[PDB]
Amino acid sequence: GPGSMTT
Amino acid sequence: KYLVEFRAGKMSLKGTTVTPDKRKGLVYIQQTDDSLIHFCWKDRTSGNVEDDLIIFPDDCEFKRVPQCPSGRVYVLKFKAGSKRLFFWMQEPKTDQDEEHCRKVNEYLNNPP
Repeated sequence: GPGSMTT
Repeated sequence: KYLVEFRAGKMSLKGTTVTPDKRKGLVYIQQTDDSLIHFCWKDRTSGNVEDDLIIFPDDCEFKRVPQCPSGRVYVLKFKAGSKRLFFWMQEPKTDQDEEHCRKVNEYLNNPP
């Protein structure tokens, strides 16, 4: 995905 | 009665793994009619209040977790049980991150 804290 | 508010997500624990929750969130401190101070987290889409913790002076510290490069992560640490709740700043600018942190500590531990 785009990262744990990225939308 | 809303003393501090800022956009921030929360995190979840599954087993022993901490995973950031991607929900748009709001951290806020509210003093209720009984004069108690509540540290809260609500979902900004639904309005769902999921965290609501009554906190007295010296119970808690709120601090940056500086070693994380993938977000602006803060920890609400409780003396009692060494319990920790993680949050991650969601404002698109970082200008007010440390200020929000300061105000959390001020209103929990040394209010005006």
